[PDB]
Amino acid sequence: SEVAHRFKDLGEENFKALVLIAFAQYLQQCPFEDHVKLVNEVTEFAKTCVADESAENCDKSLHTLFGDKLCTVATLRETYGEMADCCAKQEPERNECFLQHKDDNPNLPRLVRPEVDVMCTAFHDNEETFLKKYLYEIARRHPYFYAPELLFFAKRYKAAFTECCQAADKAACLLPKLDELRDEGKASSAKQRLKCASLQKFGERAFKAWAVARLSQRFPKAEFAEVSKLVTDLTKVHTECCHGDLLECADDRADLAKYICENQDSISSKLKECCEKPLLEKSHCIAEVENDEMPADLPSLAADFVESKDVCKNYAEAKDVFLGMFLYEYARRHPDYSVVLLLRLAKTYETTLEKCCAAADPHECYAKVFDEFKPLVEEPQNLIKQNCELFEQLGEYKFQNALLVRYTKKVPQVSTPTLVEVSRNLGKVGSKCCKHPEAKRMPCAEDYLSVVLNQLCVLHEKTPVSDRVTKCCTESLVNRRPCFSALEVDETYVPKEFNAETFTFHADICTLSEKERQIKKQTALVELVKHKPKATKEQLKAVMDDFAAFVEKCCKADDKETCFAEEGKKLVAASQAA
Ligand SMILES: CC(=O)C[C@H](c1ccccc1)c1c(O)c2ccccc2oc1=O
Repeated sequence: SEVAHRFKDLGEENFKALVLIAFAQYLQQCPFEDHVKLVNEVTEFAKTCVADESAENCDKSLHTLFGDKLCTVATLRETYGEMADCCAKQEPERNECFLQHKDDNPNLPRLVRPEVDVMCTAFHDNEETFLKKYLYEIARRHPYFYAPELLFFAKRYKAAFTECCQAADKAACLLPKLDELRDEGKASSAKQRLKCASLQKFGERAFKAWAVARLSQRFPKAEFAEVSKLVTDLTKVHTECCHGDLLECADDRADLAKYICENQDSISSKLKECCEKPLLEKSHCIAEVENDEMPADLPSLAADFVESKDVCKNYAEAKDVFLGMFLYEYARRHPDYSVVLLLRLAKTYETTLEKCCAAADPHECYAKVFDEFKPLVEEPQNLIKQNCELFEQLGEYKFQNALLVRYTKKVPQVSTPTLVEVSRNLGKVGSKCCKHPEAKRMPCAEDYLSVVLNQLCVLHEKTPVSDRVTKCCTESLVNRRPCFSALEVDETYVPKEFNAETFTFHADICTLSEKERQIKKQTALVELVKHKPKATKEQLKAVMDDFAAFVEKCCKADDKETCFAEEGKKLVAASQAA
């Protein structure tokens, strides 16, 4: 029995949480209640298997069990139409079906939060149910959220209320901590969505390389044979978490933190503090630990990678191991490089050895390889230096607008919402990274952009409308950012034709938070650029200034919300004029 296996390892609490998440991530639409029922029915069953390891079907594979359980409600196509099909499938892939149907942008209602007075009550009254609801609301909106980590956020979420509800001003003590979590969780999910994408779209060889480079930077003192160990395991964890095998993901994940702490001295010296706390906190700590200092006297790469005359031979013997080693070596001594840049170099090298080793005199051929790294390394550096200057002058809002205009001209087919979400995120890179010394900027900035661009890539893949986005996304993982930077403006895009409804501002917007207004302002700027691609950043500006005037105005006018209706068609007349 497997269900028993995992139960003993995780225990009741976690076993129950992980299975809730899994269910929530599979049927994002179904109501809180139903999941709980199934989770319980499933948990009880487990409790019998522990005793009699051959009872009913305790001999099966988690999936069969998990799958049939969901299929007791999925067959209701009136609720989940395209799902009933999944249930009519077999064992080899009734699962794939489900995986293939997760929605990255669920049509789930915004999640507003009641006054602090209610939350505390509800929290205090019933706790487990309070935290279950949390997990359910997150896991269903983030179908790829790194499960094991979600538990960490939960324990954290719990302590927020547990302490704030006993304050002198709950609202003051909670709100903040809750805000700080909302963000961190959105960050964490993105980082993970990229991981799953790599594995799923590009294969594990690609995920491995990413890991080798990243880990080699974090643990410069670690040895190639050690890192590989770590990378091999790590991959498996994530391979599981992303395929939806949450339990084993959580198990293996723990075993890895166990290992890493045991062999502390062999890996990093900043692991101490991490290995002195609760599992959940230990794991989350290791994953976010600062790179170790760089080993003192280190040979030059050129030594064994360009000058040696046995290069091509070694390449032939174990090309995978060889390149792995090159990456590990170049990474460990370059924490100032973004993981994708390292990966870009690594690919440039491989490509070179390929053409070069089949030459009349390899050495002569691959002797100037580092000469090609120069361009690759400066490209991001300049990009960053540039974009941080602009950011520093315009401020975050203005900077986002800039990127809003810029991207919409790039890929005009893309849906306004996505363009808005993505450009907003892209601009957050300014505040996030620009305040860093060049030494930490590039890793900060360019890796952050691979995460953001991956949203656009996944969001897009749902309803593909621009081959340009498709090309850039599917072509090469490591090169996406460069690929998009390359794009200027779509010369084939046929401008849109105004729609009364699209540019009619009402008073309803006068109740929304400040943020939700800039957003309404931005969603406007996008629709403009789509109607006037060849327009300039000059015209656009003056206009944005105008729309600001409209809101500040009507939102302070006493007429029925009619201004917005009559003046709404009035501004439309002015706009078309420009
Ligand atoms: C978001 C992260 O940086 C997690 C990190 C990682 C690093 C490279 C590729 C994938 C993930 C990470 C883990 O996911 C992990 C899981 C179990 C035990 C130890 C771990 O350590 C870690 O650094």
